[PDB]
Amino acid sequence: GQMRLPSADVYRFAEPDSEENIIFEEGIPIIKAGTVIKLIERLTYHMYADPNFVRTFLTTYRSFCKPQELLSLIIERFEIPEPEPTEADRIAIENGDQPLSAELKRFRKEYIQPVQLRVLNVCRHWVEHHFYDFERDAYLLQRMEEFIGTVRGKAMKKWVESITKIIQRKKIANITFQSSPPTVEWHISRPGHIETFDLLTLHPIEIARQLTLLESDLYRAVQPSELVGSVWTKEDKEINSPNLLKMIRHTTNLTLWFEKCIVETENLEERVAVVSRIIEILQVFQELNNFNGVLEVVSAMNSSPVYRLDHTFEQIPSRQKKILEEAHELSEDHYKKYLAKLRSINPPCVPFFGIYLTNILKTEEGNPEVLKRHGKELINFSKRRKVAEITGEIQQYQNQPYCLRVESDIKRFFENLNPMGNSMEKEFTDYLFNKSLEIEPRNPKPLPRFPKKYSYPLKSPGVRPSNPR
Amino acid sequence: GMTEYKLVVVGAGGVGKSALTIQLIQNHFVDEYDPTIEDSYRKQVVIDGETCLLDILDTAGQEEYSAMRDQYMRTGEGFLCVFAINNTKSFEDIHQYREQIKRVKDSDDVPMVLVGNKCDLAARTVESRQAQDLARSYGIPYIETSAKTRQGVEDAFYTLVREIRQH
Amino acid sequence: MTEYKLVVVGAGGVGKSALTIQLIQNHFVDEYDPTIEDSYRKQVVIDGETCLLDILDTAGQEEASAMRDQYMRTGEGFLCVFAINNTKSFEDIHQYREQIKRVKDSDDVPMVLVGNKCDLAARTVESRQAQDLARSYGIPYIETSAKTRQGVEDAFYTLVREIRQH
Ligand SMILES: Nc1nc2c(ncn2[C@@H]2O[C@H](COP(=O)(O)OP(=O)(O)NP(=O)(O)O)[C@@H](O)[C@H]2O)c(=O)[nH]1
Ligand SMILES: NS(=O)(=O)c1ccc(Oc2ccccc2)cc1
Ligand SMILES: [Mg+2]
Ligand code: NA
Repeated sequence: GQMRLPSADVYRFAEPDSEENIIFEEGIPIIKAGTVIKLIERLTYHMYADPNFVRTFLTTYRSFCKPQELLSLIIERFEIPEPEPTEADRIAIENGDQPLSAELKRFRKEYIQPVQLRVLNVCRHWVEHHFYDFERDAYLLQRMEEFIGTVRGKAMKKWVESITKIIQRKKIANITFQSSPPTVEWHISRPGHIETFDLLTLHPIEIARQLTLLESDLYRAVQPSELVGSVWTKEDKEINSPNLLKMIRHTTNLTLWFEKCIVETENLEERVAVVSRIIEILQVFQELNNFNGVLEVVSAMNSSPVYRLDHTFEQIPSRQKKILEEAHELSEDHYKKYLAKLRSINPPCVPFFGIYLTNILKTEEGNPEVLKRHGKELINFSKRRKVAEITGEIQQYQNQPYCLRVESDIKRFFENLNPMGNSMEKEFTDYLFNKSLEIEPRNPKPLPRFPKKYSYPLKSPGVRPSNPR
Repeated sequence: GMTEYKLVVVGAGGVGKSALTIQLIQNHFVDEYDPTIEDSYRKQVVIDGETCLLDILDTAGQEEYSAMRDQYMRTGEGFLCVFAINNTKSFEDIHQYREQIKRVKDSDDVPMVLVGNKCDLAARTVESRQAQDLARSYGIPYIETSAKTRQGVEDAFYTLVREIRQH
Repeated sequence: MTEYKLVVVGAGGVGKSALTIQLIQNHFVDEYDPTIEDSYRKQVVIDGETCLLDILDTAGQEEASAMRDQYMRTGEGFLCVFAINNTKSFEDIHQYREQIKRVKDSDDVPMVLVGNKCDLAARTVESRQAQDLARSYGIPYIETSAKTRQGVEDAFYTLVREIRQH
C-alpha cells in the first residue's frame, strides 16, 4: 500500500489533492493552477522531479510569493515528522527485542529523504542561479545560511556542507575550444592606429566579428530578473533591467551609425561604396548567426532616411540586393522565417531579443494571475510556465561562446560609438532625414552632384577570410 | 478572396497598450493568451456586412528599439495611435508618432485612429475633451477603450478599417 | 527539431557534471559540488540534422541511490560514466546498466560507456578492460576529458546517434 503520511494538522503538505487546491493540465503531471502550498509540495515531491519545474518556479515565483515567505515555506516542507512505532514494533519492544521498524525505515527512505533532498536542490538552484534575491536582501541570506548550516544528520550532510561552501563562494564572486580562432583581419587601418578606424578603413570581416563578440556578450549578460514582471517597460526599468537596456541601446546606436554613415556620404559613388560595405558586413553577420547584427543592418536600410535613396539602391550590385532582400524576408510575416532559421542553425548565435520581449509582455498581460475555483483563488501556474519557457529559450542560446579573438582597439571603437552626439533623438533623426533630402531631393527637384570626401581607396577587400601560414 | 488589412498599433510603452489587441484577438470570453501561437494576431471579422481578415502588428515591449520603428510602421495600411488616459506623457507623444507615420508612409493622409486606453483605476489625467480636440485637429476619429472590460476595443479596430475603406 | 532526452549516470565524483558543463558552456568546473539533479538544454546540428538535447545530470552519491527509477523511466539514452583512475567507479557501472535495463524493461537501451579523466596520467582502469565490458553490452566506449574537451562531443553525439537509430 501507499505510505501513510503525517497528519495534515501538524504538517500542511499532507493535505489531499483536490480541485480546491490543485488543478492539472490534460509521465509526470503538469500543473495548471494551485495554492502556494500545493506548488511547493509538487516542487519537492517524493515520487519524482520535473527537472524543469525548479527552474520555472525559481524564475517566476515572485509574482505570487515573497522571497522571505518562500524560504519559510521550504523550511516548513523540510521539517517532516517521523511516524510513531507500529503495533509490531510495540510488541517487540515489550519483549525486550529490537523493533524491525519497517514502516519507519520505508517512510525515511521513500518520503523524508527524497523530499528533503529536493528541498535542498531548490536551495542549491536558488543560490546558484537566482542569487539576486540574496544580494537584495541581506537578511534573507542570513536566514538561508542559518537553515543550511544547522541541518543535522548524515543522509544530507554531503549536500549541506557543499551548499554552505557554494553560498560563501557566491558572496565574494574561462573558456576552452578545440580549434584556434581565425586570424584577425586588417584593411586600411593598421593595428594600433585607432584614430583612422572607420566603416571603410577597418576590414569588413573584422567589423562583423568584433561587433558579434560585443553583441554576444551583451546578449549573454541579460538575466531573467530583468524580464519577469515586464520590468523593462516599467518606471524603474533602469534599475531592474540595466543589461537588457544596454544591449538594446547598443543595437539602436549601431543602426543609427549605419544610417549616419550613409546619408553623410553626399557623393553618390562614395555612398554606393558605403552601402555595399554595410551589406558585406551583413553577409558576415549571417555567416556568424548574429541575427541581432543582421537586423541592425536591415533596420538601417529600411529607415526613412535610407529607404528613399532610389539612386543609391539602383547602383547596388544585384547579388547584394538579393542578400539584403533575403535578410529582410526573415522579418516578414511576424518573423516567420527568422524563427525557423534560429531553430535550425548550429550555435553560437546572437538572437534578436525583441521578439522575446513582446512574447513575455503579452503572456503576462494576457493571462490572469489567479484562477477562481470552488470559491478559492488558485495561482495560475500555467501563465508562469509560459513565461519561463521563453526565459529558458533565451538562456539556452546564452551558453555557447564564439571562437573569435577580441581586438581590444576595435572593440573600444565600437563601444564608444556615439552617432547622436549630444543631440536629442528627434533632433538627430530629423537631421538624418534632412540630409537624405539634400543628397537625393524629392522629384521633380534635380539630383545634385557632390564632392568626394574619402581620400583612401573605396574598393572592398571582400568578406572571404585569408589565411597565411 | 477576402481583403486583408495590415494594421499597426503604436504608442508609449509601460501603460497597457498591449491589452487592445489581446482583447480583440482573444477568445473574447476566456481570459487567456499565447502570443507565440502562429496567428495570435490574425482575426477574420465582418465589418458593415463585408468579411475581411485583420493582421495586427503590435510590437509592445520593443519600444526601446527606436530605430526599428520606421521598418515596422511601413508594413501598415492603417494605424492605431494609443495613449493611456492616466499618463499625460503618452498623450503628448502622439504628435510625434503621427508625424513619423506620415514620413514613413510618405503621405499627409494615412488612415489612423486616436485611442485613449484606460489601463487601470489610477486617476485619469487626460480628459476626453482634450483628446477629442487633438483628434479633430488631425482629422481622425477618437475611440476610448477599457483594458479590462473590452469596451471600445471592437470600435477602435472597426473604425480604423472604415478609415482605410473610405480613404 | 527532434528532441532527445539524455541522462548522465555514474558514481560520485567521476565527472558527470564537468562533462555536461564542458559540453554546454565550454567551461571546465574545478570544484566538486555533488549534484542532486540538474538539467540542461542544447540546440546542436548533428549529422546535418538540428536537434534539441535535454540533458539530465544525476546524483552519483550513494545517499541518493533510492531516487533513480524516476529519471530512468523518462530518459531515452544514457551516458554511463566512470573515471579511469577510479576502479570502484568502473565496478559500479554494471549496477547502473542493470538498473536501467530493469526499469525500462528492455535489453536494448541506447547507451555509451564513458571513461572520463583521460587527461590524468595515473590510470587504474585499462582501456581494454572497459572495451571488453562495452562489447558485452553492445555499446561503444569513449574516453573523455572534461578538462581538455577530448572526446566530449564524441560521447554525447554518439549517444544521440544511438537514440536516432533505435
Ligand atoms: N582532471 C580531471 N578532473 C576532472 C575531470 N572531470 C571532472 N574532474 C574533477 O573531478 C571532480 C568531480 O567532478 P564532478 O563533475 O563534480 O563529478 P560528478 O560525477 O558530477 N559528482 P556527483 O555524482 O557527486 O554529482 C571535480 O573536482 C572536477 O573538477 C576530468 O576530465 N579531468
Ligand atoms: N526591404 S529591403 O530590406 O529589401 C530594402 C530594399 C531596398 C532598400 O532601399 C535601399 C537600400 C540600400 C540603400 C538605399 C536604398 C532598403 C531596404
Ligand atoms: Mg555532479
Ligand atoms: Na499623467
